[PDB]
Amino acid sequence: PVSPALAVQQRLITDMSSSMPLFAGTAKVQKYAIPRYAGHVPSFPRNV
Amino acid sequence: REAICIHIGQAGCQVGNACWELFCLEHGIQPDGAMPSDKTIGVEDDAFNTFFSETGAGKHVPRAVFLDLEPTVVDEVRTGTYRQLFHPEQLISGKEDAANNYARGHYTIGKEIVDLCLDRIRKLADNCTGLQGFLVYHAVGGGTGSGLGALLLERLSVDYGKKSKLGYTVYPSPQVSTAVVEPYNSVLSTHSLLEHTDVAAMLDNEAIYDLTRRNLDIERPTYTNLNRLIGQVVSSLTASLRFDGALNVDLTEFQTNLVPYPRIHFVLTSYAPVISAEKAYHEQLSVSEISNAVFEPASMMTKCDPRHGKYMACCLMYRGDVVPKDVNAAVATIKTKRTIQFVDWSPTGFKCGINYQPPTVVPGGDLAKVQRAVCMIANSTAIAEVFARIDHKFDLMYSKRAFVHWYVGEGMEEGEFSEAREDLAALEKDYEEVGAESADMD
Amino acid sequence: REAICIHIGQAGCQVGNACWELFCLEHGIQPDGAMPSDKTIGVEDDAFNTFFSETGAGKHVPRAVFLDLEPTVVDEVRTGTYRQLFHPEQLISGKEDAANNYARGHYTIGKEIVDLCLDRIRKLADNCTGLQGFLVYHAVGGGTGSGLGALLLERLSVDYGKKSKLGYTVYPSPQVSTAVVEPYNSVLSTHSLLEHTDVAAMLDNEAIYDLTRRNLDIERPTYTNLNRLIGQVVSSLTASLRFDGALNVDLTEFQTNLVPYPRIHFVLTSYAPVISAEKAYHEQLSVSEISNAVFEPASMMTKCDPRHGKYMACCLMYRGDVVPKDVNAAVATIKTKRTIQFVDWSPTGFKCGINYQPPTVVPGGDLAKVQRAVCMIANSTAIAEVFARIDHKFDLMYSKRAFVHWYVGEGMEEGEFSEAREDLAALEKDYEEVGAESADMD
Amino acid sequence: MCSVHSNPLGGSRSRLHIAPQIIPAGRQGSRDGTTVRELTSNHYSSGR
Amino acid sequence: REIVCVQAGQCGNQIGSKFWEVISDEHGVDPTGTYQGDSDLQLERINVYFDEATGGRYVPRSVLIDLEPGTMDSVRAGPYGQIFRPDNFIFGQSGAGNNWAKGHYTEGAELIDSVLDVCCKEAESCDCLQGFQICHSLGGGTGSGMGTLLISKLREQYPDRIMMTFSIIPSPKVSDTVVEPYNTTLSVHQLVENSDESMCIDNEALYDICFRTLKLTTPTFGDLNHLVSAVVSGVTCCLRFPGQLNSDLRKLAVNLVPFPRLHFFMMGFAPLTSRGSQQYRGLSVPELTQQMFDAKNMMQAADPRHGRYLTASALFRGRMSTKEVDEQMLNVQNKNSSYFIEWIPNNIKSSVCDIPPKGLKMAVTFIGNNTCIQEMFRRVGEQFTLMFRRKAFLHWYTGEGMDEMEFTEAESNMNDLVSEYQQYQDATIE
Amino acid sequence: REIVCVQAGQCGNQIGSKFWEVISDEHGVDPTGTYQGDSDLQLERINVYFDEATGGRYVPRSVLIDLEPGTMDSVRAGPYGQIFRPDNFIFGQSGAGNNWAKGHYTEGAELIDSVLDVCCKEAESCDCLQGFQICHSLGGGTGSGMGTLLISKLREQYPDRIMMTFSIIPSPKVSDTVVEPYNTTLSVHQLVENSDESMCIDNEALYDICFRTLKLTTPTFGDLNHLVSAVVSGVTCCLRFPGQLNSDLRKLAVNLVPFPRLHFFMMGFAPLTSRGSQQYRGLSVPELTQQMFDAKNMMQAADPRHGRYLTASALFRGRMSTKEVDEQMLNVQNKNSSYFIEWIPNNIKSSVCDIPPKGLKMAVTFIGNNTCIQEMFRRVGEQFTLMFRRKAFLHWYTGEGMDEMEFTEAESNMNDLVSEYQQYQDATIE
Ligand SMILES: Nc1nc2c(ncn2[C@@H]2O[C@H](COP(=O)(O)OP(=O)(O)OP(=O)(O)O)[C@@H](O)[C@H]2O)c(=O)[nH]1
Ligand SMILES: Nc1nc2c(ncn2[C@@H]2O[C@H](COP(=O)(O)OP(=O)(O)OP(=O)(O)O)[C@@H](O)[C@H]2O)c(=O)[nH]1
Ligand SMILES: Nc1nc2c(ncn2[C@@H]2O[C@H](COP(=O)(O)OP(=O)(O)O)[C@@H](O)[C@H]2O)c(=O)[nH]1
Ligand SMILES: Nc1nc2c(ncn2[C@@H]2O[C@H](COP(=O)(O)OP(=O)(O)O)[C@@H](O)[C@H]2O)c(=O)[nH]1
Ligand SMILES: [Mg+2]
Ligand SMILES: [Mg+2]
Repeated sequence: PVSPALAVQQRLITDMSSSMPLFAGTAKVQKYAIPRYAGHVPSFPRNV
Repeated sequence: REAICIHIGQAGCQVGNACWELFCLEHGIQPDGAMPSDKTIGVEDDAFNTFFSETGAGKHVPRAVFLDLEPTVVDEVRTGTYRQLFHPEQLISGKEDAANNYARGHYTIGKEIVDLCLDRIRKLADNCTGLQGFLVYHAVGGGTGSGLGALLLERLSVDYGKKSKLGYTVYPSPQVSTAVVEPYNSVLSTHSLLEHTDVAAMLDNEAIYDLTRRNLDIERPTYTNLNRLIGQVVSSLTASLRFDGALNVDLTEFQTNLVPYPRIHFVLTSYAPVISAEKAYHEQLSVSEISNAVFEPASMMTKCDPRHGKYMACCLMYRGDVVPKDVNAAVATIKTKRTIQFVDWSPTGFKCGINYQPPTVVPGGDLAKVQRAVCMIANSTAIAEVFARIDHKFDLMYSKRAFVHWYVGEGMEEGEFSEAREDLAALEKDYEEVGAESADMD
Repeated sequence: REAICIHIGQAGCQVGNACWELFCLEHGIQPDGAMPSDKTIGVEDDAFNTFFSETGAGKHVPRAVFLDLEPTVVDEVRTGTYRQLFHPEQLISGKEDAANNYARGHYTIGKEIVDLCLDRIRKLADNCTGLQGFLVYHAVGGGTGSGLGALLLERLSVDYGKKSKLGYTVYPSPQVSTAVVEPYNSVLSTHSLLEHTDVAAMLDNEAIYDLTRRNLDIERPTYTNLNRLIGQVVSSLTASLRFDGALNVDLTEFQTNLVPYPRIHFVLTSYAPVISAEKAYHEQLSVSEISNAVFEPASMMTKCDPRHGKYMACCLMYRGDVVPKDVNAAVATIKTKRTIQFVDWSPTGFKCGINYQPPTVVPGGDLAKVQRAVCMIANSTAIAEVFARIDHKFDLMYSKRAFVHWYVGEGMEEGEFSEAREDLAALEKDYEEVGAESADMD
Repeated sequence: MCSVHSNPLGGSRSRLHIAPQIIPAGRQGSRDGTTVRELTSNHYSSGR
Repeated sequence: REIVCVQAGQCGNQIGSKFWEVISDEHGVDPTGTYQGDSDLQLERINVYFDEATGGRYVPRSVLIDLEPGTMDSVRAGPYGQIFRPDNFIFGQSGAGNNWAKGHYTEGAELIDSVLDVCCKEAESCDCLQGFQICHSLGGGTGSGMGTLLISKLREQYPDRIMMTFSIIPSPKVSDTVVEPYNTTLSVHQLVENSDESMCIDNEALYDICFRTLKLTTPTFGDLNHLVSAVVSGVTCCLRFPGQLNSDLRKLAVNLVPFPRLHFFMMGFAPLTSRGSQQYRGLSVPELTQQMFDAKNMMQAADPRHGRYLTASALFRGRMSTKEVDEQMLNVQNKNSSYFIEWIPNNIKSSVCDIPPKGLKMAVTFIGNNTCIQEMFRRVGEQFTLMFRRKAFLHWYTGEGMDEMEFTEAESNMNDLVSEYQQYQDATIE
Repeated sequence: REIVCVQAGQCGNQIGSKFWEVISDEHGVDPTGTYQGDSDLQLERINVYFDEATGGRYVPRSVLIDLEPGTMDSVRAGPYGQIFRPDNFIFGQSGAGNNWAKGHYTEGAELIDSVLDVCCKEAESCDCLQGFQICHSLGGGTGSGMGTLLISKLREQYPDRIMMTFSIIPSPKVSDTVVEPYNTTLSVHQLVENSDESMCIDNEALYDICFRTLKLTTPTFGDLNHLVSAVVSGVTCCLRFPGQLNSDLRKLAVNLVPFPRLHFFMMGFAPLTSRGSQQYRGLSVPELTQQMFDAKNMMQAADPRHGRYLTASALFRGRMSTKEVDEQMLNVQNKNSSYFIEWIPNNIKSSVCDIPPKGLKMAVTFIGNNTCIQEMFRRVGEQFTLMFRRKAFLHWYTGEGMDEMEFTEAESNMNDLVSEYQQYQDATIE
């Protein structure tokens, strides 16, 4: 049941990716910022 | 119809935030770029097109780039409230600042980042069908504003050619100062700006502080107030493109009417009904009083005194409920005054504009709501005093080459200082010669 | 209508997994070869026939062979998820690899395996009624891909004759490298491939890495991403066979339009809307924007700069919702550009194709979903720079006979190195001569 | 889930639409019912 | 006997919109184009300004040109805008820049061929063609440059017909544009060669009409453009309705112009009077004649008391005796005899038309040829000479491509026109 | 007096399907083949394009040929596809490869006997045979090569009839195929010997028709093929309906061709006008005549203003006066007299037919013989000379078997055709 909202569409393809563990510590996985972000993003689930 | 905005460095990005908040609130775009889904006015008018393009799903996106060498300000934009409005490619940030060195920005660091900026501007200009100029916001006192502003305007001027380039520029205040090396950066900036700009708008922070103290009753102003005032001025000048009116003014008409000779393009700006909410219900605000107001020295946003010079041209923008007869009576009354003088070679001294859209009220704002406003841009010989003071401060510092080793180590020849100082001296002589009154009777 | 796919070695089989995943998802065949009962059609349709054949019980099976000398990758296909899709006889595997030796694959080991492959290809070609070419996937950097690919193409070219054979080829990247002996294998492969292929498309992993870093936001790409991009390209080129459209394109017209002289058959490939899902909703994607994109070097999948050469022919494939008038306007705008140059002997430089089926979106994929796409194959003199660096690396090693004893032990005369190096020198001279302007009109 | 594509620009065979829940990106073109026989045959559009 | 109208620039298109409102109202044509009139007299000359489209409809024979569609979009959005033929709207993609040279040389020549093609298509459909009618301002950029360009092309293509212009010229007081003197001088140079008869209006005179005569509290451009549309629609009234003494544009030209350069005229319309006073005094020819010669009712800043009348014409609409007309024009000529040039034995032409404008019992429009127009041209030449000595803004025009010799030629031609007016003013017979 | 149609290649089959839609509509034939018309005028000439099959049905006298069945499968799936006789679809098993030599020499000789067998079967069934009609593109591969092969065979077998072709030719701005100049040159070489009359269309001209005149936002190949089907069905209208001045294809040829090589013509169809504008302008013979000669309404990129008319023909459909037609053609010839060749005393033929196409009150199709066609051939010859000097793609054609002497012959013949047009353009009485 995918909603037609914009943010759901933007993040649905990323959520289903087959290389999710390889994206850790990058700007894609930070849901609180637009991509190509510059600040620090944690790479451990306790910090995340 | 279309205009492209380029924001450079810290002052230009912070003023950009105020500009785009204001332009959103006047059109009605939500911070996420979507039109209100419950709004059913039906007359889906084209006025946004000057500043926005549609994706096709009905999201709005703005015609701007944000350029910086330090990450922090762009990361503030990326993490703020307007995250979804901008395309992420549009927000360009480097690794390290230009460290108050014009030389570092122009030669060493800006040279790597500049090609991304040109590729983005090309991608914007290709998605236009009646582009009629660039708006640029920067400060000439800092390193990235000086170096990237010069380099980017030079490249734009070669690639795009005849297209107009209008700059809104924050100059170093005559006694308020923020960094030691401001005179050097302002001289080196102005040398490049002379060749590569069509109109230059002059701002001084001391005037906007004085204006906020005298008219508003604010003892402790901060940058958000100044930036909101600047945004209002830019909205007033660009309103003529966006809404119906009696006397429209296209951006090429500004250049034709304001610039008599190709170097004499630096202009003063002022805004009339800057007033607080408590005062606003005690007074009527007719056309003739605000027309008299824009000529009072308490109104300017640049620290210069116009009583020490002669006007060459004035452009008066009226927006809101105004009738042409009141504009004509006001301009004729101004013309009668004895303390307002025009150069004798300019008999028809005035340009008028009349627009129906009243000024917008911003939810957190400090200005009152008013039915009419007038905004003025004017060309006057008084501006020569600002350059004379920058050049005097340069001569004091340059007598000992006080900091020059940084600039020469970071890549600049010492000769460039003397060339720029002689060019600004020649600009002073140009303002001396144009203001000469001569008798052809001979 | 029908096409047969031949997959050789490691890169070719791994790219094959992504290709057949995609072709299944586009037609709707489940991984076990059974069409679901819900995928009904109002009228009976044949589009699957290009890639699948039915046994009559309604299972689907694909027109492909997987060829390898090492078992591991084919055993991986046999034990994976797609076990039931392939016929087990189609999956042929040897005992031991060609150990990066072209000589071992061509002379020693492939000579045993080649007759089974020929029997399978014959068994496929007998179950056809309009076979119209071979698609071949291999890398020229490794031993079995070069040696067995050449030997098999030679046998196919004698047995089948005039039928067209189109190759997709992974060439050694210009500074990323994986093995020491890559130049020798690539030169010796290219010597055989020159005579026995009609068009060869060149790929470099460094370009697809750059594309996945720059356009997509992937910091750590892996081979599955590259193989999915290649699969998308192949689906775009073969879509013209499979779905309705305004301007269809059969595989023989590619050979007729792109190859001017029989040796000048190496082509560049690019794909336009490689874009992430978050970027895709901030921007419109009109015809003219993607047409302008495919000519920018940021869109290419091979590491060469076309500004250092001249185009001879371009073939532009549009799929999705596109109308011919915008394609015509776009191509005329491209023709206007000054940084795009065609040889003066090729005035009618363009071929167009237009198909109605938009590109498919794969559930685990990294590309966004988009309504239209364009794919380009183009012939350009810039490719001569790619060969020159391989030839320089060959000259560096061969001046001291750096590794030759391996090749001589597995069955090759030393003379074969000099012959191949002279053939590549002649190919360089051909690219010098074709690009010289003819101006002797007197 | 799958559906059947429409045929606005031509064609006669049915086409398969894959995963309609994902909303396509990019601008949808401007369309209208104005065709060439409506213009070259329907002169009686107004009964004045 | 059909007229083709051209509306150019912002001022011209707005005044034209008001003109077509007034004319469509007078002939009872609904904004859908349907005839809804109430007398055959309305129908029998509808052809003069309208062409007939199929099943009832009428379309107005006018071409609209502008460089940015903003004005075009505003007129199309107006209440009568739908009547105009879609193919008749011509617009570019970039502005005149308030620059005459840009409007004449760069964007002008790009569009101008399509305007002549439309004008020829419209002209060749007429069974017999009378003169053209053009509305534009002289102080603007596209108005001045393209108006005079189009006038030159139409005078080349139709030299035996009449060329008529209505033109707005800069007030000495209302400075709306800094570069007004250049555009005015170059446009008057083009007009005095090209035009057959040219009418001039000052916005200041319309303001003084509104404030003093009509006592309007808050006038707007709709009122000024209504006054202009009233005189414009009045001059042609005798072309298209019966009367006791018919008149025609060519007959007007023959009676008003003594020598071919002296063809610039003043306009007036008489029964302007506020709604409160009108109940206390009925209209009559002495009253109309008194308003008709009062300078308060004249649409130029120059005053008749500083010049002399060469010729004048009055066209009366309404049911009235010819005897009163004849004796009023004789009595006015005899009583004020020093202000009329003495070597013409009778300076006033009269004309009488049966059909007045709706809601007025009678009306007259007055056209006057007076030497006081020389003071206006002298003022424009003065402002040009002040500006030209210092090269004040010339680089824009030179960058478009104009030779400086054009400015000295145009100045010389205007100075000779002023001198010629002054010479005929002060001539004497011994 | 019955015509046999041949449709070849993708363009030809697509235009043909739409043509037979238009023709089946005009005669009221149901897609089942049953006659359902509502006037005897439809039935009494149905034989011209249809043969009658048993128990009601009518079948259209057309042969469909292509080298790959993809197009035929698309047309068979269409709404009228069932009407076509199954035995009339002839197809091979591999494509033309966009190569003229392949299409003419290798698969051509393989298929040609079965197409000729079908064409003879259709021809010998006629009681009296009129000319053949062929639709194809000249830039393609099977269309150009196999179309001209079939044309040559039919000209051998029926040399006394007329051979007429409608042909699509490469645009001046963007190519759809790289090797277009060779295929065009060889096809024009075949046509100028074999053909009696050849019609030419530029896709760029149809795009400009749609955008400027019809203002379509998103035109498609269906619209272009409808315009072509409209003109094709219009040329034959006088063959198959009554009228005040009947005309015939042979009568057209006799009046249009002054000398046997000068047989390439431009086409147009007049009452094209956008849905927004249609409320503003009624149909009349002056309006149709004015639009008919406007180069905007001509379906080729060359413009008449750069050439001269040798001859022209206009076929009018509808109830109209002969006086308006003759006097309009005289007035147009007199006013533009410099553009008509002076040693012919009257260049225009007219014809009038009583029955217009349904839903139009009147229509005209225009055929013009103008010397500006020389610019297209000159452009193609230039591109050929650039390609031929460098042997740019020649090995494909030589590998099929062509001698280069064919290429030099075709180039020389095209250059002589251009010279002949230029010589007749500048001829004089002396
Ligand atoms: N009005 C206004 N002025 C500002 C603002 N920020 C800085 N300034 C002024 O601009 C000048 C400093 O220029 P900066 O923008 O800091 O220089 P920069 O672009 O950051 O260049 P770098 O220091 O090399 O990064 C001083 O005169 C400041 O007073 C602001 O937010 N609003
Ligand atoms: N894009 C892409 N490149 C690959 C892939 N697998 C291998 N390569 C590249 O191809 C080259 C190696 O060729 P291989 O396919 O491993 O050689 P081979 O066919 O296995 O030959 P042998 O080693 O003798 O078995 C290197 O440049 C690799 O980077 C792949 O799956 N995708
Ligand atoms: N009476 C009247 N004058 C106008 C109107 N609009 C503009 N003007 C005047 O015309 C002059 C400006 O010319 P403009 O029409 O803008 O020239 P353009 O730019 O070439 O179209 C100024 O004197 C304005 O006061 C109007 O609607 N009515
Ligand atoms: N007007 C029109 N032109 C077409 C159509 N289909 C193809 N063309 C044009 O014809 C040329 C291609 O020739 P084509 O029919 O493919 O040759 P073939 O391969 O031998 O059948 C190009 O210029 C196309 O633009 C169509 O349906 N209508
Ligand atoms: Mg900073
Ligand atoms: Mg291996």
